[PDB]
Amino acid sequence: DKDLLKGLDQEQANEVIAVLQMHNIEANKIDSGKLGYSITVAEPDFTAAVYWIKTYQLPPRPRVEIAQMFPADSLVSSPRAEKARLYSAIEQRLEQSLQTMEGVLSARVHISYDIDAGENGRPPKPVHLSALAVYERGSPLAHQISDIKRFLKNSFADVDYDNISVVLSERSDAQLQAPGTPVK
Amino acid sequence: DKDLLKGLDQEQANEVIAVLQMHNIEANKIDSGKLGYSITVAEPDFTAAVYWIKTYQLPPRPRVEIAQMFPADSLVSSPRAEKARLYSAIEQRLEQSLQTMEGVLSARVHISYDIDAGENGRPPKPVHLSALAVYERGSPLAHQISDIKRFLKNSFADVDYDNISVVLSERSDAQLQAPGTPVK
Amino acid sequence: DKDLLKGLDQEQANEVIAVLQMHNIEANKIDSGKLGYSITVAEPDFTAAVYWIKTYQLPPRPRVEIAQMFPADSLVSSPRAEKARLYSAIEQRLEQSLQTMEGVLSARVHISYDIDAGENGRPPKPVHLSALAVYERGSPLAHQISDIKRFLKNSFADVDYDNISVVLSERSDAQLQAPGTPVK
Amino acid sequence: DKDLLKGLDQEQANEVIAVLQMHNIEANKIDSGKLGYSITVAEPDFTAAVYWIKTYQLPPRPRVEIAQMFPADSLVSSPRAEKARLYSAIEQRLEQSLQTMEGVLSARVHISYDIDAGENGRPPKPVHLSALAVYERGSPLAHQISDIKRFLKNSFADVDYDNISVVLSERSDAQLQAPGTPVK
Amino acid sequence: MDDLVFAGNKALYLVLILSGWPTIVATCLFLLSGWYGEVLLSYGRQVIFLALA
Amino acid sequence: SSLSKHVDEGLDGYRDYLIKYSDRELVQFFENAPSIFALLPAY
Amino acid sequence: ALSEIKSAFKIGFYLYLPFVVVDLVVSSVLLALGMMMMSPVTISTPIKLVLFVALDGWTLLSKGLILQYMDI
Repeated sequence: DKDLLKGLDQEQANEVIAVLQMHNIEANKIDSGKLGYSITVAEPDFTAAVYWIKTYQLPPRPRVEIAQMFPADSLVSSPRAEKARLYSAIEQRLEQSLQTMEGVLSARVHISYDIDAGENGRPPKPVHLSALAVYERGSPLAHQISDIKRFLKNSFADVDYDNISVVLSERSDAQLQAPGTPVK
Repeated sequence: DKDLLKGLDQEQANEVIAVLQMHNIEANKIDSGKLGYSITVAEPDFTAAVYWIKTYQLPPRPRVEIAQMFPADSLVSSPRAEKARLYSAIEQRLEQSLQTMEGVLSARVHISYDIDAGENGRPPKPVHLSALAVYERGSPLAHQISDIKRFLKNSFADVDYDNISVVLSERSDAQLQAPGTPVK
Repeated sequence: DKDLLKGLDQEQANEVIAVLQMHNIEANKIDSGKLGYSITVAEPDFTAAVYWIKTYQLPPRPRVEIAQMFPADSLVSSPRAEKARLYSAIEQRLEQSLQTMEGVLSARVHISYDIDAGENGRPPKPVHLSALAVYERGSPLAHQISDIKRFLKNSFADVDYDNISVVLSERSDAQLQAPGTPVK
Repeated sequence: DKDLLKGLDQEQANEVIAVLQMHNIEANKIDSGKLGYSITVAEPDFTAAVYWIKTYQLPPRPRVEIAQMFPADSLVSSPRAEKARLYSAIEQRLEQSLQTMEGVLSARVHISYDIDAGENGRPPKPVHLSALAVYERGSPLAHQISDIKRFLKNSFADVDYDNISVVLSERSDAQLQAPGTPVK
Repeated sequence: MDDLVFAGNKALYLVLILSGWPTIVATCLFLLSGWYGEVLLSYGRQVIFLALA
Repeated sequence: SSLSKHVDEGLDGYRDYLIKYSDRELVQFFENAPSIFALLPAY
Repeated sequence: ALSEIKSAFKIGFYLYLPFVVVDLVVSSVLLALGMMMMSPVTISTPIKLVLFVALDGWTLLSKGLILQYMDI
């Protein structure tokens, strides 16, 4: 049993296993206590499993947010850091509210940020939004683009109907069968 | 006998089971003391369960509120942070008041945040609202959108009926039968 | 077993093995505890292995981001140094949202940096984005440049469709078989 | 067995061996623990290997970056020392993104620096770029000027297509066979 | 007058933090030289945004 | 403005003096909202 | 003129507040050492006007009072 990765997190190992089982190679997950997890594969599947590690860029990085750069425990916070910490929690709350719709499995929402808001004498510009979604299959995903636009329009001060762009898609084919051990 | 997730919370582990039992695979909620819960699945049901973990993005993240970025435990607070802490408590009180209607199982409300127009000589813009809901089936959900807009209209300063958008849907089919153990 | 590289880490050794196995030579990853990993090749394959190390510039440097040059623990934070972390977390988040499309394996997004637009008397310039991507084999990669050009457009203040540049490509041929031992 | 270099680095000894092995002389890499590696060569090959040390200026100096002349741990940071640390990380991120294209092995980008426009009332000027690349052979390296020029043209605020200079070339012939021991 | 109250209590908050931190420390000056100019320059950067706007 | 067109060339020696020691982020700022009245509050 | 003297005393008090903190962070460290007889006005005055030039408030007040009336 050759060793691919070690020292992973918990949700970093369920992504590598779910990627490797899509390509007919079977991996074993081994806990090592405080030192994390580890993933081992068989011997003839080694030179084919390092290729999908390099291709899919595994292990996954932690997902980044705008509110992580400006920590709340600073002694003094600028008016730029308070509006960036506002808009990052708004797009984090609108993303979790999009997953409770009828058919949506996952979603992601982006807002335009204002950076030079108070440093100019100019008033701020209009607000633009964008969204992505993944739907359960068997759904007419062309008519379901008019509900996310209606939901996202009057969740802000004044956005137009052409300043919102929704790009959504159905999910991939299901993997339900076992890979299979390599007989030699 | 093979484990998927460990070190979970209570509401996390109570949702991974409710997702796995929808897709004809069963799991076990094994307690571990103060180390949190853990979920194990059978060996023929391990390959499909990692696929639905990756697809549904499990375990669920804790829900984010806008009052968490501007905490009340701080000693000195800006007027921008007091305004963003006020609107995030009206946003939760209207959500808890929507669940007491006749038929609603869950609901979510979003308020348009405006903090930077209150300081300048420009007047603040009209405030916008948007809500989602999930109704019990058998209900005529075309006529029940007119009292959600009636309840939400004059609960604020000055809104119109065009600045409120309600997107609601009936609940899914009931899951009442047991999944079944993999026979061998 | 002539060593050629040692003291690497987990993500660098999985790149050097994935490069050398593409050119019909096999390597051996040896753990050494706290001293990292080590890579050994055979004596007939040593001359070619040094040539592909020099050609592909292995081992890889860690990837750089703009937010590392302006750390948060620098307690004197200029307004020049707050927009560089706000840009550097947006370009780190747009490329994490580009990978969740239908067929994308990897992506990279660059934004034009303007930082001194707040201190001079001039209005700020437009925003210029640029993106690379890698798709699956068998995809109509000509019609999928309008979904990235539509998703990227209204995610900022005001960009045009001739200010976005998308250079995307398909992946290489897969490497699945074993290199084979040098028989002597 | 006459040594010619000692105390070298890991990446320095791999650059000395790959130069000597190209010119039909073989070298031995000997580890010494804390005092680095050391390269020894045979007695009939000592006259040639000294000539290629003098010609190729070996051992290689470590590669310099502009962000090293202005360290971030200093208490006083000028606007010049912040604009130079910004461009010295955009210059590294662009050459790290050029290597993920379809056919590039190495790359090097040069951004034009502007310093003395910020302190005085002089306006800034147009920014110039310059590039170098090494492509895999068998590729049409004349048609790939427009892909690098299109990717670089939209990563800054105002560049022209005649302000970008790309000079690229194909790689050398591969060195796959062994040097051979000098018999007497 | 809320921006008169917030700015009038951030000054007393910074006197307790800054002037009272080497009280509990001394009960080394180069590491405390770079900390004070960051906070005073940022508090003065904030009070003009609350003043002229 | 006929014999007032004699003095605007007479103050050119003071006008080349009021550009060398004043910043041109304040010179144009009191204009777009080089003049002789638009450079003294900036110098 | 009454509302203008009121706004001028409000902006003028705003500027007053940072320096007050600058004063006691000199007298705190001087009482932390054995310099209780040494007057703090010879050490507080150097760091009162480098906070004003690094912030370069001569351009910040002059641009802000124009931007309260005019427009570009």
